[PDB]
Amino acid sequence: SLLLSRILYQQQQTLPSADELENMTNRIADLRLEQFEVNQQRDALFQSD
Amino acid sequence: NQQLSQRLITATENGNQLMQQNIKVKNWLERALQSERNIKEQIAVLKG
Repeated sequence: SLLLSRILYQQQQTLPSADELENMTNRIADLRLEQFEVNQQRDALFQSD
Repeated sequence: NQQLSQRLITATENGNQLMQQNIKVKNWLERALQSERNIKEQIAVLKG
């Protein structure tokens, strides 16, 4: 189908750009470290008296 | 009889002290076990 080339071009034009993805895996590790630090602080402050 | 009573009192006091120390040790050991499991889980995912 020759016109199927036009359909494929339209479909490709419809595809969103995945290059805008933010590889925030480092931010995920930072969040995990912050959560561990908060847990440690809460454990240190568990005994209020 | 008096000597036996005194020995029993001293043994009971020592047993109470030992039970208190054992309870403190058990609490610390449970805390340590939890912390060690948590550290193992973290190091399983906290590489680099």
